[PDB]
Amino acid sequence: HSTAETTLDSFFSRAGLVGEIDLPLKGTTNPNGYANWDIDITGYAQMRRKVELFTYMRFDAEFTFVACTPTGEVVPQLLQYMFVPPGAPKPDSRESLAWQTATNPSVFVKLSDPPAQVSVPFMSPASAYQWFYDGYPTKDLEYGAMPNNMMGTFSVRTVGTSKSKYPLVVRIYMRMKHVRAWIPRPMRNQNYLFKANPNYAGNSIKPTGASRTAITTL
Amino acid sequence: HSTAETTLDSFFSRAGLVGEIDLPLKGTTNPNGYANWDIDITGYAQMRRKVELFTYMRFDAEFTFVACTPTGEVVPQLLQYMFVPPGAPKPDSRESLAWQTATNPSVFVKLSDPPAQVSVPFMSPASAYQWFYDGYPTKDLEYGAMPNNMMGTFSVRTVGTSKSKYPLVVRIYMRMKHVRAWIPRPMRNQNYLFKANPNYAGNSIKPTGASRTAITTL
Amino acid sequence: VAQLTIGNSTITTQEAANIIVGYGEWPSYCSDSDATAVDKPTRPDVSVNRFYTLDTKLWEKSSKGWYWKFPDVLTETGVFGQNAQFHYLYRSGFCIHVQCNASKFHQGALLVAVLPEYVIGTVAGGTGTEDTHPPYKQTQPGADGFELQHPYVLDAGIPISQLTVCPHQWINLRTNNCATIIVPYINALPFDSALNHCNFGLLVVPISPLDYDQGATPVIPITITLAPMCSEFAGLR
Amino acid sequence: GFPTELKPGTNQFLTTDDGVSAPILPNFHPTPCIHIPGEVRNLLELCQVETILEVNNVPTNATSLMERLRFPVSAQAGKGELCAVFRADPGRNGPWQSTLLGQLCGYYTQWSGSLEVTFMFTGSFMATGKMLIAYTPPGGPLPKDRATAMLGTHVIWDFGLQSSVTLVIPWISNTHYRAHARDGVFDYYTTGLVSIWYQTNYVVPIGAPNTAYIIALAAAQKNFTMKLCKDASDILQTG
Amino acid sequence: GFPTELKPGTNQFLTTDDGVSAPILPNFHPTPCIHIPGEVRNLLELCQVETILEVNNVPTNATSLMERLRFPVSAQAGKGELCAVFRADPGRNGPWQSTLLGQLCGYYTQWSGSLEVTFMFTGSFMATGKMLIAYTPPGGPLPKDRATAMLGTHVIWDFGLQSSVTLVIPWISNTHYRAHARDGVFDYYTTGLVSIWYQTNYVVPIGAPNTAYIIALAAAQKNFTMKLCKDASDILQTG
Amino acid sequence: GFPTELKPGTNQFLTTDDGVSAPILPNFHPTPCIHIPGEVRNLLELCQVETILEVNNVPT
Repeated sequence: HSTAETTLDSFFSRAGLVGEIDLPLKGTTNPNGYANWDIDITGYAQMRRKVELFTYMRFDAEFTFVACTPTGEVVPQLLQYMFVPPGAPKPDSRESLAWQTATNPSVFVKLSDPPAQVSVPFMSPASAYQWFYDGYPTKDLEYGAMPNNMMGTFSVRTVGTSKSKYPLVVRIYMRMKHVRAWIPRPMRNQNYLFKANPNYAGNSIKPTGASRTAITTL
Repeated sequence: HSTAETTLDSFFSRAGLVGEIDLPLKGTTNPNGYANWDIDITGYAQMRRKVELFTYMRFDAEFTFVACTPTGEVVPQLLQYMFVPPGAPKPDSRESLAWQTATNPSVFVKLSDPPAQVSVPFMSPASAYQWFYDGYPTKDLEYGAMPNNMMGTFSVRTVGTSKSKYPLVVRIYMRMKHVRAWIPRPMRNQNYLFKANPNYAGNSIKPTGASRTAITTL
Repeated sequence: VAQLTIGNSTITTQEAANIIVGYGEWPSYCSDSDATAVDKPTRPDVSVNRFYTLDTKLWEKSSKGWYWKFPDVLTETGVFGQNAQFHYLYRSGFCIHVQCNASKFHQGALLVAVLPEYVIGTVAGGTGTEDTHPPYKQTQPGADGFELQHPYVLDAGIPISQLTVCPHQWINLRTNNCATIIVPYINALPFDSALNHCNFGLLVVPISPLDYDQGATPVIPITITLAPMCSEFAGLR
Repeated sequence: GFPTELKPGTNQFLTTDDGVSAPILPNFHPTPCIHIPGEVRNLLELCQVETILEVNNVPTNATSLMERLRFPVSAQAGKGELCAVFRADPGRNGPWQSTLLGQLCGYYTQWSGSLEVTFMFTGSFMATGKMLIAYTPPGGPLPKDRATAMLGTHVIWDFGLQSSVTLVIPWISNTHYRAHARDGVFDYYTTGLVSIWYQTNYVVPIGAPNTAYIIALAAAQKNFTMKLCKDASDILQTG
Repeated sequence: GFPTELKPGTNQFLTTDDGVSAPILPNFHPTPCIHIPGEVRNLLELCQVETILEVNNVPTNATSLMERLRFPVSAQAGKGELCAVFRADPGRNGPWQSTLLGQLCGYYTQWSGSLEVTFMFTGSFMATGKMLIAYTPPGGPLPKDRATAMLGTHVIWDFGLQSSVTLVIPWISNTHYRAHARDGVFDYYTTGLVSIWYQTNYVVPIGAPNTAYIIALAAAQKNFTMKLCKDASDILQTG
Repeated sequence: GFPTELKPGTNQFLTTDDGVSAPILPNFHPTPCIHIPGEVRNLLELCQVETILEVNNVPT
């Protein structure tokens, strides 16, 4: 008799992994013991098609950070997770003064200390993050680019002047809280090709679902 | 003058060990540093005959997780205990995307962090988990199979891309809370032969209890 | 004495011994705000709810006991075996009546009880190393019933010395012949397949062996008359 | 200070625990929620919307895909012939996968409620005839012919009088648990059956096409419900 | 923040501590509790139910096991002969192990209350006679004969008048602690004694069996109680 | 969650601290306190009782 499971907030909560940062010792991958992750909620595979059910949404997001070594081991290393709100400048080097700007919130936590956890608000200047945009921001390479959907950047790094002594892996989960949505639209039935556009594969156009032999044989 | 000890909830609480997972380094046993344990409450020996006093029951179950090395030692290893509700798909490999599905609750806890503890509800779609079924699910190998009694699966694994550095042992306790029961029936007097059926040993049919010489000598 | 009639079925019985209403509940119906308020579950009154009198089993010294499965005993028989098959869901109650016709010179005792979800566990090969699932003739024995082979464990690894924990009534030959029970629909669900699931099973075992001197009729005709109570069906096929 | 005792569970990070966490930007006043048309609150709102049922889910050739959307009826079908058939299976593959309802069902594990399939005759307006659309409840076998189907829940549709007709599917429940391959799936077994027969032939005067198509739309009644989120999809975000 | 001081006990996991823990599925609405007949709430409900007492707990041969359930009385027993005897020991081995009461007692350590044993004459209806069923309180030694038993709590049962007779066992208490072998067991010592004598011989006319059986059922009164759960069993779940 | 700051003294086990601890047997109903004669409540009761003074505490 109850229908609470089918509510938007219900449908969307749950922390899902949307990001993973590798900070190896020896590597081609993030060689400066630091990393920048502009916040993308498409990181959770499943997510892209789910949200694209609507045109406009709004929400807050609680992020939780899980860090360890590749073997999934814990170590005595300190860390600085920094959030550079949209508009602020991302650190270009392991010593960019951006690490020290007070207006870039930063939370320091030892790897041993349980996961750090913070809530980020509805950034967007528009009244809602909107998934589709039928225009260009004042044949062009800027079609469907709704700009005002930036959530920020998350700069991660070992604390200290010198390189960290260990190989590290940060994972970023994200629970979506207080979700409101508008204008529903046809569920993506075609495979996704790019992060920006609905561009599909005009060759491999597949029927929405399974097929059969005759409209009389079940 | 009090009779609270003989109530169902009293009779059944207490966390009892119902499961133990081995994640050795060198082994034939769970070679991929991960394991799947469909939730069975018969794991606590004593339990099978106790519950089988009734035909229908209902309850919630608080699980607590105790993990360490075989010598009963503690180590700096992180862990992912995942719960795949019935219906969801169990991980087939140490990298099955099932590990990342948000709809599969997961709780991360360091071995050092005291036991993780969570409550799971009355899953069953039927109004009650029922121990006996006199039929077949729509001589057959499907007799007495009451399906809708699935509590889920618990997938355990070391966190991280690589094999864990240590030999690990997880123990799963389970307290049964909010227990309600119906239709009582004759206490099992014959030894149990299989998990599924009441099949007994037709050769070794034993008198319910001790015997004596004459019905006149005590 | 006095005879009762439900339709075309007229059985001759005693005034009113002590009936046993299983678990104190009366086989009632299922109200409108249930899981299928669209496909109104038609409640058979006419002939569907009348007296069925089964092939009288004969008691002997050597009898082990007997058991029938429900609603299996009738899904074969009559105009209820018509609805039980060509209908998708079912919920019913049962006025079961068991009688013995024996002289004041035979002696015995029958325990008559009803057991929900009576799952028959076979012997399992003997030594215990064969996972044999009872046949279909043992799992659902029709209206001819079936003879326990191991009455002591009720062919299910459970002491019968404890079966009295179910609705039961005794049939001591020196005190009574008739024994009656009223069963309310029992299952973890409001409705259920009347073919794939036997909600319960009627058990009637001789606890004190039948005996008599030479000359007295060697068998006691046990007549089982039973009838559906506030029975309900849903979804014709 | 004040006396405490940390209980087991301390320090665990539950992906589902929904407590509160410290705000990153405490002073920040996020731009106001204005009024936007068509706000969706509960997904079941969408399950009650009609979406085309690809009953004719047979053509797969790339540029015939627009045909799964509508099946046809023609003069060439003798009285009593089976025109089409499908089951009351919103979740499981086939025709229902095209309906929006079916698509939502995939993010949930259990469900139940009454369905509603409406048919649309889009042929010439000069056409007439009758169709017999019968529902054979779960368990019941597809009627052998038009006659035996005529004895069970059915509807004679005279697309000569009304261009549209709606049928209600009383009930469907995907709750019986199956542990087949090694992957435990919650499947129907409640495959109700909708058969469609030519009660009469397709009568059309001269000058009118001898073939009309019919579109079948589907939605779930208001007594519908879903339980247990189960994120699943073949289409995920690509690298 | 707010000042605290963690006290000893912090971080311990007590198998008995019954606090609350975080729900794994916070949104999940578990399917509703409907009405099921015969709901049991407290186990003592079951202790008041009669179950057959295997007084004749002597035959062990596989297919005679149905005999422990009923002992017999016959013409061949002279007046005064001892028909049977057992103790008021619900927990300890023997006859009581078959009763459901006895079986429950095994999941508890201490207990006490009044018992009630009812006898049933299932012989020919043409039989008559008298039995003397006497109770020799804890400590009292089995009466030497029918006469000395006739001086203590007893009941002359004329299975010629009434087919059934019920005896109440005033009191039994399993609370005296014994540390024997090396295993400390809480045992009776309150072994009350129920003796049964042929007050008269078994009188039956021609044509009636010279042997009847009697069934003895047992249950505990309402003043019964149990204390201290003690899971114990020979039958556990096999590999 | 709710903000805290553990203060010094945390984790210490004082033989005299008389706080409460978790019950080992939560369901257990200990057998009732009946009336027993001569109950002593405060030891000073006993200090007011006369006892023989071994004034002649010399023979050993």
